[PDB]
Amino acid sequence: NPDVLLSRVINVVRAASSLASQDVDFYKNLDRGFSKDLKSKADKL
Amino acid sequence: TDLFDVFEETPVELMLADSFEQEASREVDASKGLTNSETLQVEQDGKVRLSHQVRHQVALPPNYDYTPIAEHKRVNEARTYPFTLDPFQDTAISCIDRGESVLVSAHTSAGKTVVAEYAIAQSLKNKQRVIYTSPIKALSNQKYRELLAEFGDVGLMTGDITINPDAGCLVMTTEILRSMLYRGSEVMREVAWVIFDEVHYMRDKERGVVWEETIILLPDKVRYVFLSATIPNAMEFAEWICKIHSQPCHIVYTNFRPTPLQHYLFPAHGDGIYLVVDEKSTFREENFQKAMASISGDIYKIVKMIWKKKYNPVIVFSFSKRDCEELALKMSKLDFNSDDEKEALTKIFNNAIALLPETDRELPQIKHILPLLRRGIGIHHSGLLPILKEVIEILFQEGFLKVLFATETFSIGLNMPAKTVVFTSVRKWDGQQFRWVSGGEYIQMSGRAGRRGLDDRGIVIMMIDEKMEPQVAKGMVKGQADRLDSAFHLGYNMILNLMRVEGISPEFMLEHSFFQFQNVISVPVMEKKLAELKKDFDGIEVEDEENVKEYHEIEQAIKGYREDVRQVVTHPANALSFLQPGRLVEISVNGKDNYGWGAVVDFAKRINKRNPSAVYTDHESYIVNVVVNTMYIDSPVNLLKPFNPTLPEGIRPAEEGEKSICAVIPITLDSIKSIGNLRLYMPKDIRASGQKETVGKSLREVNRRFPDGIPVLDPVKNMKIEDEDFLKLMKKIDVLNTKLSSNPLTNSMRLEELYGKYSRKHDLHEDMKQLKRKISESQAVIQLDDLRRRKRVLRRLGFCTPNDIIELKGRVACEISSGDELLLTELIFNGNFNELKPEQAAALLSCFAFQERCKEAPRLKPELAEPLKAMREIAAKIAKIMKDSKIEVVEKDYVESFRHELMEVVYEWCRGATFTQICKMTDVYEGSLIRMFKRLEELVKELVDVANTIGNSSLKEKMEAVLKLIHRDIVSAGSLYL
RNA sequence: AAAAUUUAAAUUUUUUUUUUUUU
Repeated sequence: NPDVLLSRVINVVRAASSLASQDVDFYKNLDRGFSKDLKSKADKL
Repeated sequence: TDLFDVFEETPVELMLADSFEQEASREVDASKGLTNSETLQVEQDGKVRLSHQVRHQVALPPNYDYTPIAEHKRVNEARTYPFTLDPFQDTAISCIDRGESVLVSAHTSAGKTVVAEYAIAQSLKNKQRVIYTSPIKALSNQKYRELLAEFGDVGLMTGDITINPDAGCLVMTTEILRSMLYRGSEVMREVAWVIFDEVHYMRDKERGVVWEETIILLPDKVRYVFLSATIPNAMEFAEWICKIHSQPCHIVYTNFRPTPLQHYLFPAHGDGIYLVVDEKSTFREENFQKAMASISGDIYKIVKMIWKKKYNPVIVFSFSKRDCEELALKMSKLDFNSDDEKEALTKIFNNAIALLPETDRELPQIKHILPLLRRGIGIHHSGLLPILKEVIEILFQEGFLKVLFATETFSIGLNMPAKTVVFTSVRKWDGQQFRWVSGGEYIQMSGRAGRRGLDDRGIVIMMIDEKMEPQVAKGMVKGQADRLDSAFHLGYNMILNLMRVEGISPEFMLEHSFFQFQNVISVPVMEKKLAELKKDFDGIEVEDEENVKEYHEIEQAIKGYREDVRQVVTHPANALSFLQPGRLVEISVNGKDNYGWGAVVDFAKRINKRNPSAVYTDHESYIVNVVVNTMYIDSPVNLLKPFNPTLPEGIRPAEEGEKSICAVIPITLDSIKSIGNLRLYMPKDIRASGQKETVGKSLREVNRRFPDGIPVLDPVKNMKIEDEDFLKLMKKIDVLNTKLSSNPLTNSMRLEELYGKYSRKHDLHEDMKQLKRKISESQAVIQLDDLRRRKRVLRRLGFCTPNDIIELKGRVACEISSGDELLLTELIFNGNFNELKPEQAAALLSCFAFQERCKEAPRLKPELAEPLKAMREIAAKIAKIMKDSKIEVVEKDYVESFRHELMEVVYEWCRGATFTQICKMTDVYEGSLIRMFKRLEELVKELVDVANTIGNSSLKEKMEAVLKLIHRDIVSAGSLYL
């Protein structure tokens, strides 16, 4: 069904738009494990 | 709230062996030519020695059992020969006799013929069949009647005429093999030897696809012969072949000269006649420079002199057909046959006209040319009739016609030798430019003069009309063998039948296409470099500590966080209202050339008066000038322009031990590294030779005042910049302020040096894969992107499934090669010929069978033009999707690929018009008409195929109805050699 | 401005008599 699952895509589209909006490199400095979790969340991707 | 606007919002933001060259040298009878001195140094016999080269090498499969062919004692002359054969020919026939394929690449006069003569009988005595190749019918017509006289039992295969289909020996043109390699002639199944002549036409950007692919389509059992003009890069071919059919292949190079050549320069209306290249192939500078001196119609002096010199025959070369006809008239007051010979001319000539109808025995163009032909004079170009084309060359070969006015066919048209070659136009049009002719062009355009057993020498005479550059006349005449590389492209009928034949693929063609041999050769060298780089990397690869990587990972976080701040330090609507003279400032232009600490001369803005609409940065329209004492002594102080930051080179700081001076540079806000908080005496005296040098010593006195460091204008405390954007930005460094100092061995255990220990590993970490990306980028078939677009096309056309299974639509043009197969399916699938008559649709078939543009035809009778308007409507939508295919084809230019002008003449030959009458309706020469007429039969016959495959019974009634109405009187032309 | 480019359709002999279907 289009209107359901794409609304869930739009939900994650905005969340994807919500992702690299913050400065992300600063805790990649403060640990690898931030970056590695960001790597692990990219492993979902 | 369109559903792509969520993309738009801003978020919520906080092999080589048997390699030898051999030498061969003989003596030649003396000759002076038309220079009155001898051409070379004489020997004691009155002879003149020449010498030439015999290279041999062979390409190797891996692990192959090799014995040297120089040792190969040939047990039997499978063809014996009357005279002494040559050493490379001796080297040649052993390769045939021992049974491996071989390229020999020589000139046509050398005797490459003789090697082809041998393998026939070795095929014949083993009852094998053999293919002799040619690009031209008349090349075969030479070789056929020759071999027909020689061995007799030889099959000829031509689009014009087949003779004796089940003979033992076969002579045929290139595409017929390709055609009978697609549908698998069993004719092939008794063939073990192939004679490829004219191999270098693989670099034909027009047709060279055929020679390349057909060799790829060979079974690997077969032995092969390869004959072509001398190329320097012959081995590449053998290096290509020996893998892809997996058997050895020899090479033989020579540069041999059969009859000896003498190059002369005639300035048009100049009177110097200068041997500038001897038979020993030496550039005479001085004769050329005398020819440079002797440069201050003209032919008519030259020829009777040559006729006084008795250097008949003589061949004139234009760069266009019409020029010869002019040059025919510029010479025609002479005569060079006896009336016995002119009776011998005319009587035999009428036998040439005997094979025409008596109505055709009075055709106008032949009436005109015949008195020139009576005058011992001939012209060569395509535009004549083929019956005209053959009779001349005969009489040329039988020497009645001392003169030939020729173009580039007769350059390729061999077995018709000359004594004297005339270069009337030095340059020549190459499709793009009337260019200075390149080397192997001229070398191919050289050797045609000089009969082997008869002519003493070769006479080379070039008329020039420019004082040419010296290396160009070298690069033309002291020439180079031109490089032979694949002109492989794609074509859709090929794309058809490789799906239609099951066993192989079009991709498979690309795996063995020579067009990527560029992508073959240099890469193992770079692999060797990679095999080097994968080793040198392994030396520094492990340091003492892992944390130095993490320190570099800290340093990676260090290096970027300083990077982002300086572009915010260099703020465009800042470093402003603080730029006053004497304010002590740190100077580092653009992040490229750091100039220490200086004092502001002034601040200004660059005004662009010459270009109103250009862009400077809001940094860079602002011009600051600053005295530094960090200027190098030998910088071009006089060459930098005031208030322009365009600094030339040599302007730099004083390097290690170099003398520092003071100078003033125009700088912008990008040059500002930082700005301090002190103001010394900045002189209102601008430039009086020692106020900028008092700045720098005062800078040195300020370098006495703060030798440690100037308190910089803090954006917090001094410039009072208070932005939550700006202040939170520094926090990235405010970890590095902490954490770098916090880390164990920040610089203990020589970690600074151990950084470079890591870094020299880390650079090797970078640059191999950087190279290895390039090599992995240097892998694949680059043509797939073309092909993958063409895979779209037929699916868009419905010629096959997306599972690539060919439809009946695509099954149509399987017997179509002779035209646009992409269009011709759709026209018949648009069925517009149901109400076309045989006179009507034939004019539409004139829209295919001919390419070269000419004068405008009128807008014809619209029952032609409206179908012509109809087919034009079809191909656009086709080319539309081709434009949609990312296939870079101009749809407009794709239409004028179709030429629509002879349709009237086509419409009237359908109505039984006279050949005489229709000659009036064009400038296009009469054979060229027949060259599309006999093309048009090949079309209509392949059109007869289609309704058989569809069942359009009306069409089949209509198809041969056309074929009746074209195939007739003058279209029935046959040749004389056959 | 020249230059030239394509095909191929199949031949000569072994068999057994007829009636007979419901006013």
